[PDB]
Amino acid sequence: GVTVFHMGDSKKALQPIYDLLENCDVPISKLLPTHVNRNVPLFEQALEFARKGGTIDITSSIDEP
Amino acid sequence: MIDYTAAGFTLLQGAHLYAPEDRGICDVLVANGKIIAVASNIPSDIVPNCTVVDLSGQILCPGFIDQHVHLIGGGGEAGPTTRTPEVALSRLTEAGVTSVVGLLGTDSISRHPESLLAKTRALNEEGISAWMLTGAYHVPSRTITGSVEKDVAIIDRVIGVKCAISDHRSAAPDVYHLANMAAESRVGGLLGGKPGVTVFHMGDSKKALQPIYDLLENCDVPISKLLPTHVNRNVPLFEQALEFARKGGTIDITSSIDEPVAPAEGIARAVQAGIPLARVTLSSDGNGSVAGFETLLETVQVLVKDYDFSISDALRPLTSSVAGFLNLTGKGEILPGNDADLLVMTPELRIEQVYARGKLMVKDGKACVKGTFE
Amino acid sequence: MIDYTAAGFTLLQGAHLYAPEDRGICDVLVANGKIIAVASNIPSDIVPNCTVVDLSGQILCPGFIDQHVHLIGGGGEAGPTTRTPEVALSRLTEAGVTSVVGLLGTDSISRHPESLLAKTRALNEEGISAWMLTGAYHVPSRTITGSVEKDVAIIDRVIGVKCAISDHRSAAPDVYHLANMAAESRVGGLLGGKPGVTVFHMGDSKKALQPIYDLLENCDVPISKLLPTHVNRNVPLFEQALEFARKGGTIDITSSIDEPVAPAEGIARAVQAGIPLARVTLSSDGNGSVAGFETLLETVQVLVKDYDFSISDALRPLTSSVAGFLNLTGKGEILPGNDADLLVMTPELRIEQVYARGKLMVKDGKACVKGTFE
Amino acid sequence: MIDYTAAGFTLLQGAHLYAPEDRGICDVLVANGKIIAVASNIPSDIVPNCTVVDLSGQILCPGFIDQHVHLIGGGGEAGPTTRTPEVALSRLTEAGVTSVVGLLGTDSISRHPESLLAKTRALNEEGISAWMLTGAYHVPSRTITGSVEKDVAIIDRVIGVKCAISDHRSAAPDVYHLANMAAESRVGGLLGGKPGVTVFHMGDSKKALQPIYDLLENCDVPISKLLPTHVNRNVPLFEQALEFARKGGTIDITSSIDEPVAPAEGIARAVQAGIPLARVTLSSDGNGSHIGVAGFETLLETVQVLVKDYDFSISDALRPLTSSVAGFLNLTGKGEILPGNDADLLVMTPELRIEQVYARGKLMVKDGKACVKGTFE
Repeated sequence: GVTVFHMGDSKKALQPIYDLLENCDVPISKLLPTHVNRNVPLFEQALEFARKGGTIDITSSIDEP
Repeated sequence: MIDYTAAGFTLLQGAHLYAPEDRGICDVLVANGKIIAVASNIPSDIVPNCTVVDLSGQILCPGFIDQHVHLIGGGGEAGPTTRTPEVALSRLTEAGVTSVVGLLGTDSISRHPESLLAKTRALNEEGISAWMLTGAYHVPSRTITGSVEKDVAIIDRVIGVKCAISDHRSAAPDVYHLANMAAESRVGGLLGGKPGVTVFHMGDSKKALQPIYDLLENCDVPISKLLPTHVNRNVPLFEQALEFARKGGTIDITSSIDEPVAPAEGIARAVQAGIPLARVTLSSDGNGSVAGFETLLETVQVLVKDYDFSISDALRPLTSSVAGFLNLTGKGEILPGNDADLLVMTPELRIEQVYARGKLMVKDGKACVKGTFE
Repeated sequence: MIDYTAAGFTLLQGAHLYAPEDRGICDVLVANGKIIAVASNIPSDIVPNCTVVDLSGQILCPGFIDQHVHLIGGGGEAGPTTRTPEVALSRLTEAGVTSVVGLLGTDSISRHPESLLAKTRALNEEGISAWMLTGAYHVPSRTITGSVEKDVAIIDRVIGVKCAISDHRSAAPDVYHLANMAAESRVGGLLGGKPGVTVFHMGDSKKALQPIYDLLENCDVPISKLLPTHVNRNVPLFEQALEFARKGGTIDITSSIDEPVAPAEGIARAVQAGIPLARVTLSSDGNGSVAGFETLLETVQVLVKDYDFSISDALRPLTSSVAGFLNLTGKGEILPGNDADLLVMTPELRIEQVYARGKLMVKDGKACVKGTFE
Repeated sequence: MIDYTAAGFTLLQGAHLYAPEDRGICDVLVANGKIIAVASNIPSDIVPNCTVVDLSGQILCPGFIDQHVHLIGGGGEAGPTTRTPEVALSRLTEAGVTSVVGLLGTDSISRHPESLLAKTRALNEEGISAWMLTGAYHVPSRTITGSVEKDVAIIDRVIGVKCAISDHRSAAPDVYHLANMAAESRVGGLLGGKPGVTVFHMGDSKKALQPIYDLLENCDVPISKLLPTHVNRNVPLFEQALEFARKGGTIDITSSIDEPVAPAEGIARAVQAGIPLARVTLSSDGNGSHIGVAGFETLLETVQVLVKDYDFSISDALRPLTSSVAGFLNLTGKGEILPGNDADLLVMTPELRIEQVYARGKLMVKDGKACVKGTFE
């Protein structure tokens, strides 16, 4: 019963997710952001997310940045 | 014969010169405390009474510039017994420090700017280069002349103001008082030809750099003036400091903190993050806590040893980077015109000799010039 | 023979000692105002000139520490006629108070900190232990030296600052002024080896503790420094105080208020709420209103009688809890080293004798040592 | 067994006591930093865990009270480089000093009253007893609370005020600002239970003590509250100093100055002039001012020379450093080794060289070397 988010390049990065956690009680262990390594600040935030309990998903098909 | 020793001519020859940018085996001619020549193989007789010194097989780099030292003492956070003593000249010159920026910490009741100013001037007379930051953790700042802007402006040794945020020992400053403070430091600096920076002592609050960002909104002080320190005190905050450095700001890492982010580990992660070393400096926060200055040279060594930084790149956060942030004209770099602040090291980076404005401070790794009462 | 009475040796033997933690029939050897021994059955000749006293069948516990007393007087909220008089030494020692924290209330125009400081010192000379809080309901605070931080720091008897919020007699303080005030008290405390607390007089506003929460956001002062009082003045507020105590903060209940939440009823509800008694203290707000100190001993009695608290647990909010909150080293607990502040009670908890720093204050339930002009 | 170590019982026995009054082979029982018994032959078992220390063949006397020490440092008269460092605990104790009064000097621009206070308290927590004089050379006085009267009244460790007169580094005060200054220290002293004394730094002006006599003419501060210092810095000032003591004043000689009147010679000339030793104090002027920072040795060296080259009794040589000082500054429980007083005693040899030092019951000097030191020494 997980939710997998396709991360884009918007500056807001993981913001939509944190807002969600504020607006309901879905455990953070069910949200999965993907393509986290598609841009540095999103990957930075990705690390912070994992720190709060989330599990991040990196995609091998992307080599930079 | 005629007497030319007034010029105090000294020639440092045959050393592997790092200025910090790796040059080769270069020679450095010094006169009147100034580096008047830098070109490989200089005549040992080019100038008259020249104290020629053989540095063959040794390293020669710029002396360290430490911008975080409680010169007149600090501490006191646990009663009057915990008030640390003032800093000894030899202590600095032995750690390879030739230029230093004094400041006050938490205690601004038994520690006053007039004393720091005095200690700063006493240091300059004794041989090294010293400046000071006005204020303390406290905001609004307890100044010398009545306003931060006036201090930075007319007190010759003040280059900016200090303060403390996101800490449990602050004065609980609000964005306006904070912004105003920085603006005064900035304006003052222009009027005094000072960098006019604002150094923020970082605490362990969750808020971290939020006040520094909040400040950017409410004023127009260039981000190149806001310097946070102790960013390596907690990882969550360090991470933000990096993001802050990625935006054009500079970050100061204290070599007196070894966890959760060690000094080297700090300078290292920044590079990996893709931050020009230009925006990264290393401070000791010496005589704080009682903190020492050994960790400055140790952070260089470990950087070249444990991590894979080069001698030149390792030195930067302790020289040119610092010099370029405070606009300390003529320092942190070995070129004709700049000050003869030099460090003779072994290939293993162990300070042997130290030169400050021409004068010899450390002879056999032990200062041979000391403060009046050491 | 040789003279040893200089040591003023006194031995309290055969009493049911509560320190407050229920020990058995323990003996307590006192010397030079200090408890130098606590172990059942001590020799009546162990030390030379020893005033041996038979307390068989009596209770022995630490004297009360009352942290809310308008020592030099208070009131005045209805003209100059309503200005209450200063506190009498015998009044305190008879209610079983051996350590007290003075403070000012609403009137800070005809009542000054210099006077309180003076009264505090006069009390210490007379036999008991006294400290004081700087400021008053008014914010920013009217201090002695110019700043709260400086007062708490260098005035030897100031342990923190007071103020008033969510009340119709405040100065309508805003979060910044409030936060700054507490931060100064906190920093000052560290510099002076004082608890550096901030005691908030609670009013009957709907806002209740909201300002104290608002403060936590805007600064980093530990929640262990914010002490609200009179939390039992209205139920809605009391409920919040409990939630506040559940978060690590301490709450002060005034024994001078009997509704809607009586003192005992207050200390009781806290336990039910699951709050370690450690975070609960009981103050009198004596000489306020004219309030008296009888209600302190009455809150203990009623707690052991009407409610089902034990003698030991009942005493805590009036001793160890208080002592541990202000860090009053050597008080609120009977152990070797601590001060000989003692209370001899009947099994029914009716103070018979009182000892303050060794000296005997109350003999037959009536003080035998009084202030200079009683 | 029951634990009585809290009392910190200690039995100093066998020594030849000087309290400073010549006693004989007397004993001294300490408990909780206080002297609780003084009498010959005290039984070693008299109290529980009593740390009995045999001072057989030793001299036991009261600890030194140094009322002129630049605790936070001084100097600076030849530039910021000449600013001396803070005094180290051990430097004092090893000199016999158990009680000290701090003051400021020429420099009150880079030296502050709040710094002297904090330090004065560091030393207190570290084991000895320290007090301080508000103000400095400069008059009016740069103070803590805004008024000299207020400092001497409400700041616990302040016991009076300092100032300089007849010196080329003075602030050039007039009899008015000088008299008002001494009056406030007097009143404030009364209010706070402090000596409320005024200590004058004597210079080399020919006028010598003139400013003082003028003050007595312009107000009613008792002459027993005025204390001229460095009186032995030039002969005619020392001459006048003697006349001053004759009219009731108490003079203060500084051991750190050897000419043109030595410390020992000064205390001796005083006696010869008929001044009671009670009105003669000796201070060190420690840590003020190669350029060299002044030390605390000359103090003991005065007691020694007094007994060895002048005929003063051991008991008499001690007075101007013990009973005399405590008396002038109303230092309760000090300068006297009698029951009730504090355990500030020094253990010496019959040659008057310190061996042990006790401050409020703790051992500061175990073998002529400090076993207790400042937190960063």
